[PDB]
Amino acid sequence: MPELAVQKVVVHPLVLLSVVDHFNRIGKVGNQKRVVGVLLGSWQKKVLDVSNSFAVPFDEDDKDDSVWFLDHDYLENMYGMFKKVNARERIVGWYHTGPKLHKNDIAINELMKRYCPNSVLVIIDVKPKDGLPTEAYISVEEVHPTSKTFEHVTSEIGAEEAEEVGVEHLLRDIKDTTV
Amino acid sequence: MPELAVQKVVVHPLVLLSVVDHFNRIGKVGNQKRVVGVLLGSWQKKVLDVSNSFAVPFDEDDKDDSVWFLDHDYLENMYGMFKKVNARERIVGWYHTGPKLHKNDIAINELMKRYCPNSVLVIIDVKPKDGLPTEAYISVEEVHPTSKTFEHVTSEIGAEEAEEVGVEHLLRDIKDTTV
Repeated sequence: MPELAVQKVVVHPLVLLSVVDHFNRIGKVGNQKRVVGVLLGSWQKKVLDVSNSFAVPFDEDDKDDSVWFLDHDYLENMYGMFKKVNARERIVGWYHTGPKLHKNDIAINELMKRYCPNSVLVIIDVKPKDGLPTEAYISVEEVHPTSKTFEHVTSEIGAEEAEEVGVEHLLRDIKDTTV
Repeated sequence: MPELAVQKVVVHPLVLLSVVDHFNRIGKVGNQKRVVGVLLGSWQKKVLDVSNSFAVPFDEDDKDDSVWFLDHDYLENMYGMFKKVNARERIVGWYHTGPKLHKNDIAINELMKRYCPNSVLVIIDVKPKDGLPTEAYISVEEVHPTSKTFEHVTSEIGAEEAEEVGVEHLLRDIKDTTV
């Protein structure tokens, strides 16, 4: 029985910023709920490089979250859109804003595995005063009625140097207000 | 004859980061050319708040840039996609990575004005060691065979405080490598 296909997840700053920003922006218009999205990137050495992301319409019943939907058409359409403009990136997994694993995450991940068999879920912490921004997981089968569970994958916010200096330069740029 | 509809453009950090990141990422796979995209946001007080953006497929002939195309279907489709997930944002204009105005920018802007009559163009400086990240423009008519020209609009990287602390927190998070 083979080890994980992914042993580390590097989430690029833009992804974190995107996800946190999107989450806070929907929060201002009354978002009551976690955000779910797709992660795009590339794999090198059992290391997953998460370079991009996009939120997807997602609903889940707040009484029984076995009732949940993601439009895979939306995700495929968005991904196709992205492919037209972006440097080669692949669906490498998905994200949600957590804060923790939800019961239906295994099922969501099973839908995501349609697009990436070694789908990694990253919970992205969007709480301002939290953490360790990312927590990565890969679904793992536990044989007994065989069961699926998330196994933690080492994950970090990571950036190539030129990319971090771009972020550093970003922060030096900023003026307040705002609305 | 009335003054500009927009007198200041606040570009949010995520937009700059997105645009610079996208540009550098396509650069690594041999992008030879400026990136063009759409800006989304909202207007308050002749102040345009640019909160989001997306690149669009764009081609322009390098001999005669009167030959250029943007798929407005792509832009409408992407915008509709975004509307499904995002807090209310509108097409408020467009961007390109410059470094300077191109001859066909007035024409591009005319296409963008289909979506936003008071379209603002923002040239986003993606050069690492440059600047003043943004330069905003609004097309203005000069009556004589009446002519269109870009007028500079005050523009800044701007963030609400909570949003800047999120960026500050981003930079404190980052690890090197990278690839």
